[PDB]
Amino acid sequence: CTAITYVSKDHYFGRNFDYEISYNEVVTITPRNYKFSFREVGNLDHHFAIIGIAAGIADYPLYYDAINEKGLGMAGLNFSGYADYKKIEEGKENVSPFEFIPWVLGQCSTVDEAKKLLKNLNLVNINFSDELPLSPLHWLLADKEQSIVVESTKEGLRVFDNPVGVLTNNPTFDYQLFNLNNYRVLSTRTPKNNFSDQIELDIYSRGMGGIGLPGDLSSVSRFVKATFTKLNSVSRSSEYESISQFFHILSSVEQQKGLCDVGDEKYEYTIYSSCCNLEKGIYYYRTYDNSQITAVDMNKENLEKDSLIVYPMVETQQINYAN
Amino acid sequence: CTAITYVSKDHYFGRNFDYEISYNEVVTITPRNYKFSFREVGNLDHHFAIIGIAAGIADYPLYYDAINEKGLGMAGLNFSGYADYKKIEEGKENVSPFEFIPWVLGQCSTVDEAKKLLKNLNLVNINFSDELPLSPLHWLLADKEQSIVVESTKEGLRVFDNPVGVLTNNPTFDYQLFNLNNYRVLSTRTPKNNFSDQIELDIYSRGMGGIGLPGDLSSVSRFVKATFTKLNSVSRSSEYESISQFFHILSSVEQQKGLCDVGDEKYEYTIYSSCCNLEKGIYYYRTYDNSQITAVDMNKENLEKDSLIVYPMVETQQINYAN
Amino acid sequence: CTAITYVSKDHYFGRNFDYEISYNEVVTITPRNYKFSFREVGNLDHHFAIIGIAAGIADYPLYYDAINEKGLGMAGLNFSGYADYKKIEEGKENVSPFEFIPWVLGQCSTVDEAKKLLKNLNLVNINFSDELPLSPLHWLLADKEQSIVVESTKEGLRVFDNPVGVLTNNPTFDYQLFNLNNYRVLSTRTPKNNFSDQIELDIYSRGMGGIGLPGDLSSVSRFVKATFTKLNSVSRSSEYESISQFFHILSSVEQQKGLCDVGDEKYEYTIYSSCCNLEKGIYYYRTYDNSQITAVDMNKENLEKDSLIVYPMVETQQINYAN
Amino acid sequence: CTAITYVSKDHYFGRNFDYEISYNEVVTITPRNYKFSFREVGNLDHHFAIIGIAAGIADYPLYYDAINEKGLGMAGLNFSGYADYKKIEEGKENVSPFEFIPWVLGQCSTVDEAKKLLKNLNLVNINFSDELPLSPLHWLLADKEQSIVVESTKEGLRVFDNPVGVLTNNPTFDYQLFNLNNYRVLSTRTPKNNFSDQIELDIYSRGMGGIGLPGDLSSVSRFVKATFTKLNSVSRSSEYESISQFFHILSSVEQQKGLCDVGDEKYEYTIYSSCCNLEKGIYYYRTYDNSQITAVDMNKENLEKDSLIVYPMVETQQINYAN
Repeated sequence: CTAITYVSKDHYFGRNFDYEISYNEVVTITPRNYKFSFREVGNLDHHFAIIGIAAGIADYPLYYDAINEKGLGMAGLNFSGYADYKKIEEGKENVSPFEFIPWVLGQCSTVDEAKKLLKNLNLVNINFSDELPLSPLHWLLADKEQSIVVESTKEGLRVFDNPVGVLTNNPTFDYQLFNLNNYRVLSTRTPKNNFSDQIELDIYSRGMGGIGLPGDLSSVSRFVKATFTKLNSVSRSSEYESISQFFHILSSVEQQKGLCDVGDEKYEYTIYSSCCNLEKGIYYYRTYDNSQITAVDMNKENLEKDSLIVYPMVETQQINYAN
Repeated sequence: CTAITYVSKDHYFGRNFDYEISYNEVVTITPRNYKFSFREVGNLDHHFAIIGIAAGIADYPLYYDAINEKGLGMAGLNFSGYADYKKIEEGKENVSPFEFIPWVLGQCSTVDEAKKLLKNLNLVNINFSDELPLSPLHWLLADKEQSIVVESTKEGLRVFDNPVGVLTNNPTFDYQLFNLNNYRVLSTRTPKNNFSDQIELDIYSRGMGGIGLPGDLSSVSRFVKATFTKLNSVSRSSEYESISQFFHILSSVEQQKGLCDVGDEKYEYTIYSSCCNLEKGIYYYRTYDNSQITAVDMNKENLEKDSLIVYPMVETQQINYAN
Repeated sequence: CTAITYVSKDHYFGRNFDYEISYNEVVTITPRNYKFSFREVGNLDHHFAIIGIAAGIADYPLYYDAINEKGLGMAGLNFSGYADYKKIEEGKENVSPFEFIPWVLGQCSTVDEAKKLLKNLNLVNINFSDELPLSPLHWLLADKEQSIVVESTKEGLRVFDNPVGVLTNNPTFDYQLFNLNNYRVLSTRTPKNNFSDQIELDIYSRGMGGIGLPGDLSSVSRFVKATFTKLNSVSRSSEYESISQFFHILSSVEQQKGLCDVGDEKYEYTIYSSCCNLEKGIYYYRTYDNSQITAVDMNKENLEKDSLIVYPMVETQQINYAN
Repeated sequence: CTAITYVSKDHYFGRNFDYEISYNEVVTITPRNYKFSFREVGNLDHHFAIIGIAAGIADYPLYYDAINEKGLGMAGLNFSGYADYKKIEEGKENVSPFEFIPWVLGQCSTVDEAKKLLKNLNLVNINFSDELPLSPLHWLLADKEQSIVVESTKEGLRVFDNPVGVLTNNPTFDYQLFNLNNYRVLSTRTPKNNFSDQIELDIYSRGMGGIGLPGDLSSVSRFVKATFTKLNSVSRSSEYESISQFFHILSSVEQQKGLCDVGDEKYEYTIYSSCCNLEKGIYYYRTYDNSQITAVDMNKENLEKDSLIVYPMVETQQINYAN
């Protein structure tokens, strides 16, 4: 999994969802008056509207990622073997990971508001049902000003400021940030010959400033490549050019089918990529077998409704036959 | 630039066209009776029909890459500082690099036929009575059985069998193949802990078998990454799943705008990606700011015409607004 | 700096001391009745004898590394920006870093004993003198059974089991161990072609299993290279062969003069390398300009003395002129 | 195998000899009137004196490397699968690879003189005996002005100017030089943060400018590391400081025993390292288990003799017991 933020006049938030198999992912808009019931904290009968992509092997919006109508986004990413969820703890806001995106996005308009809410959070090991046990996750949250990372591990709950607006999978975020220090010399420009002033070395290709950038599909390597690609990206400050660049950033760390054999005949691959415009409440996505970008605009729905609005994803290639 | 072949059930051929600017690329179908005139070899008044992307700035089809109606494809890729074109030589077939795609694809139905035609080729330093735009190039050719690489350098003309169906930019192809030896251990599966049997090392991420794969945008790194990605790709044999995988393979080595700063506020980036179905005569492409796949089928045109059939490329983002 | 352990029938402990300036280093044997006075904990009037290399100032043994007569070793290595020393704390054993090697090695015969002593250590920010402020350091300790690492940072005092018997400089030891996970595939044997079963890749050199091993002189890269080299070393279980292999392991991560420019035309380089036999109480060393190994055997001295026994180091190249 | 040149005030030439076993290497001085008999070219009854290390399995001086009394040096390095020796060719100087060092060093005082002699060379496939078939080799030659590389492959005989004064094993020398282009950015100084101006990246270690330098024991990685370590080396002009730096350079690419398992409980490892002073006719060496430098000075022998002067190598550890 890879989640990023990117700004090009509007603030975009989105992710590659990387997994072995596709479980009826759908675009779900949760309107303001869809009541959220929580297992161990108070209910939210009226809250901010949310749009995201959800699993939807249930009626409840089981989001993988989403944004709300105020421009706060949140994404859960795989954190296998590092995630640690806790016993109910008296005096904390005991929230299950499956409730966590609704809990935050329902009531917070900004990352700063989320940080205050996270001060008393305890992420509890309460399954949605015995049918649907918890995934091991960590989270990226982002608004139009900043992003943070939330990690609940055996050591406890940590909330990090994210200076690069990227998250992937394991290990913990402090390690991910640290490892970037090893890549300081990488450049978008022609590297100087520091190797020796006594010999001529030839620039036989463009792009040589990036040599050392890792290209494998592992978590830490994707973190470095996404970060370098994100921070050095350029694009016009127009919607279509901006989201194009965003999906190019996510493409740079997508996982092609066949390359990550997880055993059986199974491969981890990038099932979908999303790009959310935080200002405009638009969720864009592409899927592995549909390269055309599809847009769902939360503001075209009636956000005072009580009922989930669910759209299927376009998963087959939409080709322009030009003749 | 990156060109590849990939077989599912059909045989596909195509490329990333990487450059600093998009300037009037078009899809040009050259019908059978559009006369090809050549400066130093005999004319081809009647020939195989061809479909490709060309530089729209000439009245003649100046192809970057193309396929013919018999399933033979050819692509010219940048080879700056390596390409060497020659004086007219008595007894050779003297063909300019700008004539070379029409020369081959006009009259050859297979790669084996092209090898025979290439036996007395001399690639000559001509554009008639002026000095030289002539781009420094080398070529990938491919049919439904095989691919080869054609390089004219200061050492002479070499035609290589291509065991991996990939080409990029500099250096020479024997070096590109040789360099693959350094990557033999890379795997799609979980790597064994060979480092030491005395310590426990954790598989904290999927994809770790690929560690060592280079992820910078230089020519040799893109050759390695495209090759590893192509050879380990998997897809269903359906047209749509096949071309999807094809464009994924090309995406793995695309150049995102901003990452290769060539000076003057310019960047080398992937202006378009093509995928051609050799069996069906269909040219598919995506452009940097249009993620939707566009298809142009040569067999829908009148191939007995005398005149070029030219389609502009769709270069603005084609979004499916689903609500 | 790099410190290691290595076993080849005897248990060896030692280090490269890497720095831009020598502080007049000597071999110092501290006998059993040289009284150790401590600033904030009880004195050790009678203790285990110790041999090591110390900064040559003739009033207290300021050890860089040392071993005692019971086979326990300890080394201080640079930890700049990471080391944090503390205020005096009531209820702790408040020991200055300059006292720390005498404190441990004076009274502990094993690493397990040192772990018990460290349980209530607080490493306090008390200078030897105003003329010689504390260095930022961390420590490796090793006996004939195991090794540990001791790190006092802004988060607190941590004592790690060291499963590889290696330490270098920054960052913290948990990151150093974790990073080894990225190197699991590295092998001393011929790597298999996992890259693709469809092409032939040639083993054109020996040693190709190690591709990926980093060769720069930075802390993390030396940690990885030293660890791989140490764990995969072989040697006869005879003294001369064993210590030869030891010095080969240290040579693999030594810093050549000219390669680490630290600014004022000063260079960080490996001033000396040591190898101590824990069973025999022998301190062997080589120096940057003296490749011959020199041996100082603590057991040849009178260990009941009151006074430091100091040997100057052999620093000039000792050549065998054979004709 | 690795051979280098290095200049301080004197010009030095030497090599690591890397192989699976040590069997009777000796230092052999060939005096001026030891007759060299050649299989297919004229004899050299009187020639320059030569000192080097040879295989001590024949009466004939089978040199691995050597220098002559005029300051020309030559080394044969393993080139397995690349070396190609030829049939006897009329009108060439047909010289066997076992004769080649004597042939050159016997009659040439400079590299320019060797280039002239090599114009008509044909390296022929004539074994020393059927018991001892030819090794696949290539050669480095060096005088007090320059060095060159000699490679006889299936493509023919090539003589390259060597701008870096380094050679290892496979592949061909043009590739080795080319590959150095990939390392241009490596520096002995602190690298700038070019990765992104928007984030702070910490220089947590010295020596970070070398990151990317390969540290495995394979031929191409050793070439790069040796070249970087040689060109950026510094030392005082004294003989002893000069040869120490030289042996430090060679140490940086030595092969530790255990790390290159070639099967059968055998390892490729650095059996000896040499350093020759070209001006003074002194052959210095160290062996895997003898870290002390040993020196054999050709000018202390009677160079008018007829007979080989042979010194066994010191191969057991020479320790200075200071106590």
